[PDB]
Amino acid sequence: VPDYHEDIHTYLREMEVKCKPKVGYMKKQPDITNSMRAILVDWLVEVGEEYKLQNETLHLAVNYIDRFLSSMSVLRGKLQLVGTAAMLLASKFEEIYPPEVAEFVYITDDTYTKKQVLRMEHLVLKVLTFDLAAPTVNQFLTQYFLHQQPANCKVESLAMFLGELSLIDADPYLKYLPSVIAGAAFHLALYTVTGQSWPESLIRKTGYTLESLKPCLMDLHQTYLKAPQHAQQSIREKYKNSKYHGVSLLNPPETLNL
Amino acid sequence: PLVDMENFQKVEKIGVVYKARNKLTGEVVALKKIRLDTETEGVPSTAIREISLLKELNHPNIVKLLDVIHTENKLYLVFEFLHQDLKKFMDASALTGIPLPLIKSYLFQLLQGLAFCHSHRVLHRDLKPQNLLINTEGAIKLADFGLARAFGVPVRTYTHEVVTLWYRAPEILLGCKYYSTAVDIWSLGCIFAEMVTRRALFPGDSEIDQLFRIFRTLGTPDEVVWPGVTSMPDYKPSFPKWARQDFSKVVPPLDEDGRSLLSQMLHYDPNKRISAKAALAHPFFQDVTKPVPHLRL
Ligand SMILES: Cn1nc(C(=O)O)c2c1-c1nc(Nc3ccccc3)ncc1CC2
Repeated sequence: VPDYHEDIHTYLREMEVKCKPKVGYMKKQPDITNSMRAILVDWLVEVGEEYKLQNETLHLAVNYIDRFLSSMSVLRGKLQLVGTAAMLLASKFEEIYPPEVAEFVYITDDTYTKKQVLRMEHLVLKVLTFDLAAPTVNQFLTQYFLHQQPANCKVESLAMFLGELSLIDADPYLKYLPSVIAGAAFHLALYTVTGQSWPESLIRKTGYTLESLKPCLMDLHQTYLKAPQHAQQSIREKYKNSKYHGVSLLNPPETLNL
Repeated sequence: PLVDMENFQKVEKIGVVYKARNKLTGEVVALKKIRLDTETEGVPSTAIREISLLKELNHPNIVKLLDVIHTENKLYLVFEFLHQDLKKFMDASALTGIPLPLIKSYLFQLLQGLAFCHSHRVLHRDLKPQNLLINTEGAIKLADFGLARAFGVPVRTYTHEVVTLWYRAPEILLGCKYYSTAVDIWSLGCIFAEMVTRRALFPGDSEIDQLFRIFRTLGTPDEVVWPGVTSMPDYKPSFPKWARQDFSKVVPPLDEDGRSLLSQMLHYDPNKRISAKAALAHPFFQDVTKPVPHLRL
């Protein structure tokens, strides 16, 4: 466990409060809706599996999208253009080897031009004012994972899975901070795999108590329970892979006994 | 955006980077021009990373990004202007040497810039003398973040995006999976020594040559010195077993404290390699001051 570890957590907490999108932006959108967003994000997950992109990439794109939508009206037919540019930008930021523009135009199935996509990359950069280094649920999970005394790979996969699920549903998750969704995802996974609970070390590190996490935890548990019934399924499919130890097939606890 | 560009007078190329003046305020700046139509793949990944990370780092020892101008064909980064880079300065100092007090001042400041980077989860990854900028007041600053990476999530090692060979850390050469903040400390250590001796510490001709030059000076690492070395991808059990050179012979002009700090910056196991944060606490900097360079400008 590194020693800039603590400085960095503190900094990420500082930052996650600034990169924050408007929680109610969606009812101010004339033409798009949570459902449409869910479809878009689930699609991005697919794209990520196709191009073997990192989870951090996916998380960053969703951030960019939610922030762009907090201040720009977008029409149904353009929503995917925004998501594509967002995915491309997140790839450039995070990936070692970002797919080329062409590949991104390919997966929109020639709905859009190389020109449109690059023009939208520009617009998103303007709107987001080049601030692409956003804190993610992914990042905080990574921090939290070091305080995992018995380090357990199923716990990590399941937490990754739960955190990724929260990307899909703007309601309720748009109203929690990444550090908090992370805390819920870590505990819920840890509780499901090993029956252990949100550890003392992390309470000290984060200042979050199981009590403070409860409201989000309740939501995340609900999402976890309903996951097989959800209209968007790409994440569950992804987390059936051996790479994730098939954790999306694990049965969620019936009660959190909080 | 085109109005903003009209406000700049180009003075001269310094790097492409131009020294430039603000016609309205008189401010002197460095413009880094980036042509976009030379690739047709959008804003480059280096630019994305440099801008986003750099504008997050305000520190006296990190080059200040003043502005970004993004037209349709051109992208400009506007930086504060400094007078020269350390590589040129070291060149100019060949006959005389750089005064130990100035070397200390510089290493001290560099560690402060680097410490600030790392505590904001940025790896520089390309620390070498020409990427370090100095002014007439005796300040020195980290610059060129084209290869810089945020490591909120661990950063994977990439074959093509690597620091130039002479300052490349042994973990990287032996083929480690991830970068850590330690690769930056290594490069600094290398630069520290070079300022002291007037020669590059490890001027390798190739990856394997670079590695051996390090082994010849610091000894060939083993499981005791560095648990895991023998397991690393590009480690060969058929490496020659060199012994660790006496350090006072490697950096003769350095006192005990200086030898101490340098050897901790060059420790083989990246887990044990000293941090910028901790290096700053070292008794070596007990008496640090801020000399001004003789810049032959
Ligand atoms: C050259 N260069 N490359 C980059 C970059 O980001 O690649 C940068 C600079 C630079 N050089 C100088 N001053 C200077 C003056 C004379 C000689 C050398 C340097 N001052 C500011 C900058 C900002 C970033």
